[PDB]
Amino acid sequence: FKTKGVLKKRCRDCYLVKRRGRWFIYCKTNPKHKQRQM
Amino acid sequence: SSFSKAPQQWATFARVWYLLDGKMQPPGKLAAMASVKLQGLHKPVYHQLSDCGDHVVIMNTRHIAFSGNKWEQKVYSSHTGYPGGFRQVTAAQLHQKDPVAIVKLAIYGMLPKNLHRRTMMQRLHLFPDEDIPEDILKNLVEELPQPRKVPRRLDEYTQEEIEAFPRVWSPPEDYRL
Amino acid sequence: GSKAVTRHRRVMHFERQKLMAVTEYIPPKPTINPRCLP
Amino acid sequence: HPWEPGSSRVGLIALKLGMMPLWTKDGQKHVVTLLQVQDCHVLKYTPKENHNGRMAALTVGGKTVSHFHKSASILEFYQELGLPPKQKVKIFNVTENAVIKPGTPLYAAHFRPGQYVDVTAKTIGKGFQGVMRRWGFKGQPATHGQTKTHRRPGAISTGDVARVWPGTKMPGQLGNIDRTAFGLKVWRINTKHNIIYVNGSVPGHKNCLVKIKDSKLPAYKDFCKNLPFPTYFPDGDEEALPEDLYDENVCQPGAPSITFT
Amino acid sequence: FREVVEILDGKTTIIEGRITETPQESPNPPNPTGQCPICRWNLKHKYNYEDVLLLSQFIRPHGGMLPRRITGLCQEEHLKIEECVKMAHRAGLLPNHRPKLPEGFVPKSKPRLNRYLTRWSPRSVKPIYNKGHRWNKVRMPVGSPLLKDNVSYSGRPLLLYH
Amino acid sequence: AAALARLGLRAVKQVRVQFCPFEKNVESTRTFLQAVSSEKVRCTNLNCSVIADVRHDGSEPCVDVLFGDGHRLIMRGAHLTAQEMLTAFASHIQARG
RNA sequence: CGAUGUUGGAUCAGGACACCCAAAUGGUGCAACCGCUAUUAAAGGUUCGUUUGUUCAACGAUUAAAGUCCUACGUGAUCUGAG
RNA sequence: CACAAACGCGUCUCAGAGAUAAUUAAUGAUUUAAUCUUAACCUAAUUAACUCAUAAUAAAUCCAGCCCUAGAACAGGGCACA
Ligand SMILES: [Mg+2]
Ligand SMILES: [Mg+2]
Ligand SMILES: [Mg+2]
Ligand SMILES: [Mg+2]
Ligand SMILES: [Mg+2]
Ligand SMILES: [Mg+2]
Ligand SMILES: [Mg+2]
Ligand SMILES: [Mg+2]
Ligand SMILES: [Mg+2]
Ligand SMILES: [Mg+2]
Ligand SMILES: [Mg+2]
Ligand SMILES: [Mg+2]
Ligand SMILES: [Mg+2]
Ligand SMILES: [Mg+2]
Ligand SMILES: [Mg+2]
Ligand SMILES: [Mg+2]
Ligand SMILES: [Mg+2]
Ligand SMILES: [Mg+2]
Ligand SMILES: [Mg+2]
Ligand SMILES: [Mg+2]
Ligand SMILES: [Mg+2]
Ligand SMILES: [Zn+2]
Ligand SMILES: [Zn+2]
Repeated sequence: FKTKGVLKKRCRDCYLVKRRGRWFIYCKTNPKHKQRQM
Repeated sequence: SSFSKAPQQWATFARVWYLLDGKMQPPGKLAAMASVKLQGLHKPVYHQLSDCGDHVVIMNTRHIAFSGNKWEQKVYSSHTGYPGGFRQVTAAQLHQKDPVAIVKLAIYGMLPKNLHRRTMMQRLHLFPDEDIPEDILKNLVEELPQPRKVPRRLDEYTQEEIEAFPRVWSPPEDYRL
Repeated sequence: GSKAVTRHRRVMHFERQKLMAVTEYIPPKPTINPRCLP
Repeated sequence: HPWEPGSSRVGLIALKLGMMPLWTKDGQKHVVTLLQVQDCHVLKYTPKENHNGRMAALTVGGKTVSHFHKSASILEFYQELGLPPKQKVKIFNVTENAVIKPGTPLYAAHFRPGQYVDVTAKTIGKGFQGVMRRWGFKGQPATHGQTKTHRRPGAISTGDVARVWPGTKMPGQLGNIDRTAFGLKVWRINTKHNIIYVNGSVPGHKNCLVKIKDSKLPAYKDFCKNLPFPTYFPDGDEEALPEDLYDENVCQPGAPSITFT
Repeated sequence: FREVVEILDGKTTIIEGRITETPQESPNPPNPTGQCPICRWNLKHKYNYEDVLLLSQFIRPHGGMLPRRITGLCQEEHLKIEECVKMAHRAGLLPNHRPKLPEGFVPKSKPRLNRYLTRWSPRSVKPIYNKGHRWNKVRMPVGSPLLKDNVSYSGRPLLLYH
Repeated sequence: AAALARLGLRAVKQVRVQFCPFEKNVESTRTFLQAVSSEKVRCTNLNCSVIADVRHDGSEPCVDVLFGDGHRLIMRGAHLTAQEMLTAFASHIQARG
């Protein structure tokens, strides 16, 4: 996970989800694409 | 109008006991009227140096309600005075611990900040549910109207009222629920 | 005192703030929304 | 009543005698405290709702004292009881199935060897003490040119705060005050003189009174089921106890004189 | 309203659709030319989170919102109704629209805190420890800004933050 | 049709689809047919046959699927939606097999 | 400026968290052991010596670790006076 | 350790439950698939704090003298055996 100010999908497999009052990027194929909006 | 002097004066400055139901009410709106009655600002004879202020009995305090997310956001802070004795507590926690706390702090916050505040806090009586010492029950003159109108849930409505309100849209018979 | 032009956005004299707040754009509001019209 | 799982017994009031060595079959040496129960009676009973709203409260008396030097109120209290006045009186929280009748004697056999107890007393009064003995501050060095500072607390606070905080450790009274030793094993019981041999050291000066109960430490919680419970009654069994009761790890005053093999 | 039934008989499973009776739109709407369901009943800017009789008409027996193209709501009003339904759920209205789970009714939790007009979800909100002074103040949201166009009889605008 | 390919249809014996083209309600069953008949699902196992029964009069569309659990899953699409049939098919025929 | 006595130590430490250790996790060019990163967490810890007046710094030996800082570069009506 | 004591370099003891953040999951709508949900309902797994069980204290008013393992003073414990 990386906390970022701007979220963007790094591949076609990333999906974008709102949890715990934040936005997130989860990716099943490349876990390295995980992002948490600050 | 014709009374002797002593009983006249006694009647005028008489203390009165009000009852206030708290179920589903915001602690603030409760505390507003509680405050007014406590200071005796509802009496045309009011003055700051006259002791006039009335007893207020608030009940069902446990069932108090909080608009918005305040249960989560609002924090009550206090400090024991010892280093590292600073304590912040979410309203939910405080209320979970001591049912009377929330409404009490609100009322204590809305009274004037002088010394009389400590006295008129002694004329406040807070009960978490409705169990009241019969002693205090026998003092009650009247019950103040609750400051928030409580909306009924869906199961509270009579079938008459349910059928009296229009079906707004017509669902397709194919669609599944 | 600060130069007329500056980097940091320069707090206005209060009266000027009032002036700005009064003169804000007000969009015309139709009596009926064109969408809920036929 | 029979023993329920979450139940708690009465305690005792004993007299700290002194200390003694004692050995265990593994060869190790322990030191024990002798606590003698002198005259112990339950005095009054406060029911559950009248006290904590949780547990009942028994009141227990310590050793006998002179009539003459107590107070009228107290003398009346014992008068209506029928005991002579007790020196020390303490209160025990008790589950309502454990209650006894005021005016009942309590003996040392109330605790069986191997068990854990808690002992409470006033610690040895060391009086008004400095900051080194009371707290354990280092002092300042003795010799290298320090002037009149060798013991003093040093700086007592911050510059900005401009006051000194309420917690601050400072010279003051040390020791006459109540503490509790926990998790003490009881090794031996002398039934003739009513003496409990506890493990380690118990707070108080020798010959002071002391308050014993079962250990409230979590590990030992349910240990009560094997114990004489409401309490011990030398009357009821109609069979005497041995002079002494021992734990199974204890080398006795006469014995094989251990040989490893 | 179409129920789907499933039966297990002797290592053969039967799944079949079955149609029940759907209640119909009430006979005489006030603004028949009106496009959207809310609007032809003149309910625009009138219903609040508090009006359940209206809200329960769009949702599922298990409590979730009905999709828009089925209902036919103007997009804006759909969003409004959704907000209101969330708020109403949280307020402890519509107790019968939850899913039924025979085990979980038994394990009590601390009695439900009474709340109303709650914009966020209780689990998602950090306690505000720092408040802040008069000039920079952290305000606590109440109700939703989607409703800021409701008709005000007092004339003062609704207070959305305290 | 993609969710069936991922799920390894090889646990199935015989799949037939009986429907009546001139009825108004048969679109769902047809969608199911074209989802099972696709090359992915068809090539997951060659031991499975897919039969299309086409009648005018039968008037009731149906889907019957046998598999090696000794199981027979019969779903009658009438008022059933395509992806409801496919989801039922998936959770039924995968979890068992 | 009709005085707000100044470096480093000593003593006692109050606080922040931008975490050095202890706890819970995400990512790895993460096989394992090590690591490198990132999130959350401040209740408790954070060594002894040789030389320098020294803070830094070098070096010896260790540690679970030998944190970064604020407090009139905390603390001289408590000490020191090497500078 | 030349007072009967004080003392360390010596001896003894030291704890349950709830609560959470990040992060993982289960059911499932808006968006009849999905989806841990600033959607509901029940939910699970989960740091430290922090609360709390529990423990401690807890007899209103005899007190001249004298003694004290109690104490600066004031207080406090003893003074019927023997
Ligand atoms: Mg200028
Ligand atoms: Mg002393
Ligand atoms: Mg020294
Ligand atoms: Mg000198
Ligand atoms: Mg000098
Ligand atoms: Mg000297
Ligand atoms: Mg100050
Ligand atoms: Mg000067
Ligand atoms: Mg001056
Ligand atoms: Mg510190
Ligand atoms: Mg941090
Ligand atoms: Mg670590
Ligand atoms: Mg620290
Ligand atoms: Mg500086
Ligand atoms: Mg300085
Ligand atoms: Mg200095
Ligand atoms: Mg100074
Ligand atoms: Mg679904
Ligand atoms: Mg999944
Ligand atoms: Mg407590
Ligand atoms: Mg006395
Ligand atoms: Zn990706
Ligand atoms: Zn509309």
